[PDB]
Amino acid sequence: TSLCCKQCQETEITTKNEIFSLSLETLTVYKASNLNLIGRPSTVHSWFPGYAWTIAQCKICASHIGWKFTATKKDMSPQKFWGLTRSALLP
Ligand SMILES: O=C1CC[C@H](N2C(=O)c3ccccc3C2=O)C(=O)N1
Ligand SMILES: [Zn+2]
Repeated sequence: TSLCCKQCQETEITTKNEIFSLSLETLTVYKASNLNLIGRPSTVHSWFPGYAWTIAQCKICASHIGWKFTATKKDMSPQKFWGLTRSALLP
């Protein structure tokens, strides 16, 4: 169930336990680890209306794994989640 950065191999980014389905490839998970955020949130072209995105890269190898999505309104659930490019992860 560990999902690790495919590039550096050793760095766990999330687990299968964290996977969920947002009502509307890209894996969406409630929680992730060992990612650094680059820049500030943007709503431009957001794949999840009502959320803004921030680039998220592996803390070890700087590979771009996906994005942190943050809610633009307080009344939403989850207030944030991660959308991760499946091919960037092992398994
Ligand atoms: O929700 C998202 C995440 C970011 C993603 N995105 C990209 O992957 C990209 C590549 C090049 C130029 C502009 C973009 C962009 O907005 C995108 O289109 N929407
Ligand atoms: Zn890595």
